[PDB]
Amino acid sequence: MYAVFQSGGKQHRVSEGQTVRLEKLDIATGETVEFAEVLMIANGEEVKIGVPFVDGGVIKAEVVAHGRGEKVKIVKFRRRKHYRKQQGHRQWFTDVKITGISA
Amino acid sequence: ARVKRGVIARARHKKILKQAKGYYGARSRVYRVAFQAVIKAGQYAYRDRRQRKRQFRQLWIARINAAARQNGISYSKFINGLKKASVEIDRKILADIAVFDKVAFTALVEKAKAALA
Amino acid sequence: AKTIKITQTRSAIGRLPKHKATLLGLGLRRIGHTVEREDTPAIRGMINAVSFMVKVEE
Amino acid sequence: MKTFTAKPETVKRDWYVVDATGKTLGRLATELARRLRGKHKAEYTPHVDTGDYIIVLNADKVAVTGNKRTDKVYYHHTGHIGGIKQATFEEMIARRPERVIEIAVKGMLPKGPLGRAMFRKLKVYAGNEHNHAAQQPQVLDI
Amino acid sequence: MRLNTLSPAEGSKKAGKRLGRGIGSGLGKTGGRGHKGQKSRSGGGVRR
RNA sequence: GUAACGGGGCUAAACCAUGCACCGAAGCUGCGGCAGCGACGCGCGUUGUUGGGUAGGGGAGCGUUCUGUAAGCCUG
Ligand SMILES: [Mg+2]
Ligand SMILES: [Mg+2]
Ligand SMILES: [Mg+2]
Ligand SMILES: [Mg+2]
Ligand SMILES: [Mg+2]
Ligand SMILES: [Mg+2]
Ligand SMILES: [Mg+2]
Ligand SMILES: [Mg+2]
Ligand SMILES: [Mg+2]
Ligand SMILES: [Mg+2]
Ligand SMILES: [Mg+2]
Ligand SMILES: [Mg+2]
Ligand SMILES: [Mg+2]
Ligand SMILES: [Mg+2]
Ligand SMILES: [Mg+2]
Ligand SMILES: [Mg+2]
Ligand SMILES: [Mg+2]
Ligand SMILES: [Mg+2]
Ligand SMILES: [Mg+2]
Ligand SMILES: [Mg+2]
Ligand SMILES: [Mg+2]
Ligand SMILES: [Mg+2]
Ligand SMILES: [Mg+2]
Ligand SMILES: [Mg+2]
Ligand SMILES: [Mg+2]
Ligand SMILES: [Mg+2]
Ligand SMILES: [Mg+2]
Ligand SMILES: [Mg+2]
Ligand SMILES: [Mg+2]
Ligand SMILES: [Mg+2]
Ligand SMILES: [Mg+2]
Repeated sequence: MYAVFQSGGKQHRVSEGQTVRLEKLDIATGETVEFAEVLMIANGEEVKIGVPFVDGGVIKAEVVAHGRGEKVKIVKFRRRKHYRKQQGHRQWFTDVKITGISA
Repeated sequence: ARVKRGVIARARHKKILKQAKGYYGARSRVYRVAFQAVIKAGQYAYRDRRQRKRQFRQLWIARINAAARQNGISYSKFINGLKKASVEIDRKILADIAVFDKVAFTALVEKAKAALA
Repeated sequence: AKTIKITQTRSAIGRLPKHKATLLGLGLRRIGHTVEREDTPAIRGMINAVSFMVKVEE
Repeated sequence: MKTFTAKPETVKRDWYVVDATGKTLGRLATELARRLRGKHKAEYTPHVDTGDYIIVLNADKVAVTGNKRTDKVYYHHTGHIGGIKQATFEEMIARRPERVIEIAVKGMLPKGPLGRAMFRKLKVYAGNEHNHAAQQPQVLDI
Repeated sequence: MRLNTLSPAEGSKKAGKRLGRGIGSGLGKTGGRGHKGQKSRSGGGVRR
């Protein structure tokens, strides 16, 4: 049993009990978040396709952590033209655990 | 006030020679050759963060084509008919279902065929 | 009174310097940008000047 | 959740047999290269070989339209100065008809170590018999 | 007030220019002089 | 050395006309982060907009040696 939802401009296919990393959500680090749009729910040969959303489908999760990702480096170079530049980046995320999915 | 460059210059070179590990020959041993290698590796990485988003959409599409022709339809008619039925699933999720749930993918192909009849 | 929709559909790179001044007099800034101007003969005459890169919805 | 990739120690392959009697040379050779590569499967992976084995029978009865039977020409160089050779389509059918099917397919495949291994799965015969009955090939209507 | 607690007023101690110390400074290489003239040489220029 | 379709090959997989689909960029949209300028309300908030760059002009910083604070502080 899995379900598909949209969060952060992206779409995810999750199953009950999984840990999924998303873009940052401004919610404290201990409580429940509800995803009330579900694109499709499949439960072993019974499939519910939403047009565009499944009627009354809810996914329940629970935030686990906040943090920053791994660092990347940006390098810009122009040969024979006396130009150089460098920069670093580190991106925020949010971790949730899928608790219950039901139509 | 005479200043000596010995201690600072050594640390400034060790930093570059550490990013060149695994390079062939003088590219991991000699500062002059290794400095150019590290700069070129950073140019490629910037360019290849854009191409990653292209090479993966190209692979999802070529994988939805093969699964749809097993069901009697082409990629272009499958994408056109899913938009007329108001389905909003993207290419990344579709290529996942095509491999792991062959029966759920057939339920989408029937959905897209009815919207074209 | 009554107003019209104006949208920009093409780029401004390589245009005559007098075509760029007409876009600034309407307020269009990029491809897909939409503005809200009122219907007068003076506004219409500067839509006609750049009609090849502009779309109107009355 | 990264995208699925196929593994060479796990891919399942099949055996097929096709005969090329009265079939256009270039429209037959396009379907052959599509299945030697694996593009007909939902598990296609560009760096892994996921195709099938194919037997091609009756290679000398293939067809070409127009005046290609006498006007199509095959060139190659021997590596010595002035060593440019040539032969016509009907000349090569009389000398070794197998090379005609294989030259067409090989040009439609990728170039490299993986493209070369794809070619090794093709078996072409000029007649109507083959000695691969223990692999149990099944009939494909390309 | 202590010998390690007095600081000057703001805007009175601007730092000077240093020429030819890399790309990031904005004054490296030619040092603000341009290319290949009489005015780019050492001691170069014309009288009043 | 084929060598005046990039190649295989094509009797359409060529050309003309009409139509509906889809692919395709660092363009546009979605989500997260940073900074410059301008307005309006009490440094802060809201709102609008901008951020490719050689010669060259403006602003802000890192680290090295030596003097005071220091007969202080750290250290077998
Ligand atoms: Mg000294
Ligand atoms: Mg070493
Ligand atoms: Mg893109
Ligand atoms: Mg591909
Ligand atoms: Mg355009
Ligand atoms: Mg310009
Ligand atoms: Mg035009
Ligand atoms: Mg993968
Ligand atoms: Mg992969
Ligand atoms: Mg020919
Ligand atoms: Mg290539
Ligand atoms: Mg001053
Ligand atoms: Mg400069
Ligand atoms: Mg210079
Ligand atoms: Mg000169
Ligand atoms: Mg000069
Ligand atoms: Mg002199
Ligand atoms: Mg004088
Ligand atoms: Mg010759
Ligand atoms: Mg071409
Ligand atoms: Mg269309
Ligand atoms: Mg393209
Ligand atoms: Mg942009
Ligand atoms: Mg656009
Ligand atoms: Mg934003
Ligand atoms: Mg700039
Ligand atoms: Mg110049
Ligand atoms: Mg600074
Ligand atoms: Mg400091
Ligand atoms: Mg001292
Ligand atoms: Mg000191």
